[PDB]
Amino acid sequence: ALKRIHKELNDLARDPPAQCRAGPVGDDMFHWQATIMGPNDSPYQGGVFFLTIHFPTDYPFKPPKVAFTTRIYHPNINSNGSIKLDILRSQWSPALTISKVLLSICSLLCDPNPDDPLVPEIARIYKTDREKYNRIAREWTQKYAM
Amino acid sequence: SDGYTPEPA
Amino acid sequence: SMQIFVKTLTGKTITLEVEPSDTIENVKAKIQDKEGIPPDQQRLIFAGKQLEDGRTLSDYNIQKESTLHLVLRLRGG
Amino acid sequence: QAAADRRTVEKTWKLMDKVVRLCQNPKLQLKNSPPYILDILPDTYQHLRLILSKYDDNQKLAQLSENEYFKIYIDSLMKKSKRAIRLFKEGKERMYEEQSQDRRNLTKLSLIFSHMLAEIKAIFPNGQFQGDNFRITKADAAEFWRKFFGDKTIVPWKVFRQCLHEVHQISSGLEAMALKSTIDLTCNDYISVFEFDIFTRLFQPWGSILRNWNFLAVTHPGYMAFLTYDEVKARLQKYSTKPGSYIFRLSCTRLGQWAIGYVTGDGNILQTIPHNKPLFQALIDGSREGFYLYPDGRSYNPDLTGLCEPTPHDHIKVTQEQFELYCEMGSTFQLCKICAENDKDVKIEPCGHLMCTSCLTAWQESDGQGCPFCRCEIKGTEPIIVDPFD
Ligand SMILES: [Ca+2]
Ligand SMILES: [Zn+2]
Ligand SMILES: [Zn+2]
Repeated sequence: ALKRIHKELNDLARDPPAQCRAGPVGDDMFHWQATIMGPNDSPYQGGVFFLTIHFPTDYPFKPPKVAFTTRIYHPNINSNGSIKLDILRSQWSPALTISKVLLSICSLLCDPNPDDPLVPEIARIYKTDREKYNRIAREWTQKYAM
Repeated sequence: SDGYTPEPA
Repeated sequence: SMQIFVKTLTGKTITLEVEPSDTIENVKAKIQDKEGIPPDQQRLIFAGKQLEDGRTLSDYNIQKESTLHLVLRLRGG
Repeated sequence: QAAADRRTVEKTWKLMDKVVRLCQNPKLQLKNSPPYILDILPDTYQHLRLILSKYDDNQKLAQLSENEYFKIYIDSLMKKSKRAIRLFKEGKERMYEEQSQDRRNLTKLSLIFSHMLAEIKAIFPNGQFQGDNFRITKADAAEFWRKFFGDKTIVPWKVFRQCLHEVHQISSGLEAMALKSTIDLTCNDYISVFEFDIFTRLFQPWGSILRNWNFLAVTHPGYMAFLTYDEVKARLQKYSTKPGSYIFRLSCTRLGQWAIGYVTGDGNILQTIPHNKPLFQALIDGSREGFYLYPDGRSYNPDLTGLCEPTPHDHIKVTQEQFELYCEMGSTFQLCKICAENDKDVKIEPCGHLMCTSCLTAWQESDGQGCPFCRCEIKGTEPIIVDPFD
């Protein structure tokens, strides 16, 4: 795992992504912290969202363990910061680097799945009253992520 | 199970 | 007529000859021809957002030498 | 031959439901193992319903009914169903004796139905026709099909025989008939691109395919034609007293792959699949470690050593263009981009993507599936050597 994680870290330094940033916490290469910028023209714009990342010992053959530490209003992300997303479990692929995973998570923000939700209450609002969903997501973005 | 076991080694 | 770039799965950058009228489907078909990944496994990302199949590069304001980011097909749950 | 309109398809639904009724007779006491007729036919019905649902309007249905593969499929399904019904009628109370010839014929029919279901799912994935986009696993076999048949999904045996003979000589009419029974899995006198894929996976490398097939299937007493998991266990039961007794055959649930059944020390029957690994090497290693010693209980075990010179892994030459590209990234083309440690030494088929064997093995060992880069099914691999541009 180490050689793989080091190359990811080196590639990030060489070619820094714009939508996200990630790096190790101290000396532990298996514990990273990341930020994702809230996409423009969305209820999350202006927002900066932090995530905690743990690479398992058998990375990259098992997915990184990724969770938000910033609060975010979303059908597939709960108040624990837990993210229910298929590439983080059954649809994982060894080819996915942490940067691609973070971009993937970012694209999930404006493409939720309300039909199979982690947070039913938020899903219901999303499907029935979108203006309200947008309103509350903005309020949370202003309050917790800025 | 499918009834298939690992290759004998 | 113009060119754009795509950041493939392994971080490799490829160049695509396109034009503003091209649909995202067309772009994914061009990516398939170079990288050998089927369109339905492609998820293209620009400005933190997924690009959907029916729209065009023009509809997303993608201009000359913009960089699209390729990840794998995903679904929230 | 007849146009497969909605009426013709529904007629097959009736015949199939009758076969299912006949097989739901308690006296048969069918085992719930693949191939299981009581799974296969209702699942075949469901997939045909799915296909009809995707071809909804009049124009699409007329298009569907004129699809060459689909016309043949529907006609075969009709014939095999009537054959099954005929089997019970003339078979009478013999259907209730497992050992009878009539039951063996039902087991054969079940295998055929199972092979047909797997075929229609590959050709009509999600009920939409993709026969002209099917991807043959082995590159050289893929090229043969494209040269002679283009993007056809299915061809008459006689046509297929002629084209194959042009590249790989068929020695006699008798060899041609034996070859037909091996490749014609659905038993309809046609060769589909799906059957061609299975045959060429099983008997690779393509360069000596007919030689491989002769050594593995024709002259090898271990080879069992159209046997099921249960039939293998039953057949080998005669040799429980002789450990090392082994037979092999086409796997029913993993088409294109071999299943080897053997008698262990002491006395139990086990079946294994060398996943996408050449059978020749598996039989060689199995014999060396004293596992596969007596093919079909026979005293002499054939030596397959060097009966397959590996046409040495075709080198891939890192172009100057690529070198400069991976250089601008502080990396190399040759490097495996999964582990970032070893170099690429395996090519995944049919997608063609490259990685190292260690990572591929690790991926599949961790219950991972499909190519890491494109998610396409890993139907085969080829060892390769990437020559550094440096
Ligand atoms: Ca056939
Ligand atoms: Zn590797
Ligand atoms: Zn691939």
